Amino acid sequence: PQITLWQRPLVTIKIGGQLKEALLNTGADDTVLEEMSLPGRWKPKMIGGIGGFIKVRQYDQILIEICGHKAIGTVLVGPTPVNIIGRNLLTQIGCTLNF
Amino acid sequence: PQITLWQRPLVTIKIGGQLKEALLNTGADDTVLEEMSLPGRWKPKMIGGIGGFIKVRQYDQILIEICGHKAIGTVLVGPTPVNIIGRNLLTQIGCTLNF
Ligand SMILES: COc1ccc(S(=O)(=O)N(CC(C)C)C[C@@H](O)[C@H](Cc2ccccc2)NC(=O)O[C@H]2CCO[C@H]3OC[C@H](O)[C@H]32)cc1
Repeated sequence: PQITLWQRPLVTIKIGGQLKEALLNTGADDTVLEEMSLPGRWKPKMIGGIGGFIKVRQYDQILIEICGHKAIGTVLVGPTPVNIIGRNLLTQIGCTLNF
Repeated sequence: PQITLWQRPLVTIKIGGQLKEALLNTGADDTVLEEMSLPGRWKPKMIGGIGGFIKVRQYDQILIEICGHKAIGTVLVGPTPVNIIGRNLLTQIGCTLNF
């Protein structure tokens, strides 16, 4: 679709067998999801935003469905206040900015 | 123009007579610029991000030129790690996410 920005650009995702809502976030290099149950290996990581830093777990080659579009990539899991789909996955679904 | 997301979507802005670079940020409701000198009056405001919160100064009705598109709106100024243009100004320049 084309999505305008008068509202938060929220979309439905499916990951780890679960349905969630997430914000399409061009301001985010990586994808960060709130605490959820994901299977498999992970790695400790620390990531920074506006107010400081958080600790997350890094899952690689995770299948995620974003507004119907499948992508496979790194997903970070941790105490983010909002589920964030970052450019690492946005490029995979062909998402662009336009004005 | 159309902007893809393989790299940070950075653009040139002009605000308060000064030239700066800023990230087009669909994940940001508001616009937040690093500490810079802006003319008139402002109001205290607290904003939350991934790792906590910061104090910013709220400037209303500020003229900003974003990649050659003029907009007038609220700009927050404070200790953000990156200049970020939020949806409040993105809607003004007609910016969309799409295909
Ligand atoms: C009240 O108004 C506002 C409230 C919160 C924000 S917010 O904290 O900045 N923010 C609000 C969201 C949290 C809902 C927008 C989000 O896109 C932010 C802007 C930002 C901030 C600092 C540095 C780079 C980019 N992206 C974000 O925090 O990124 C993290 C997580 C994802 O991967 C990384 O890539 C950049 C950064 O280093 C990492 C902005 C405005």
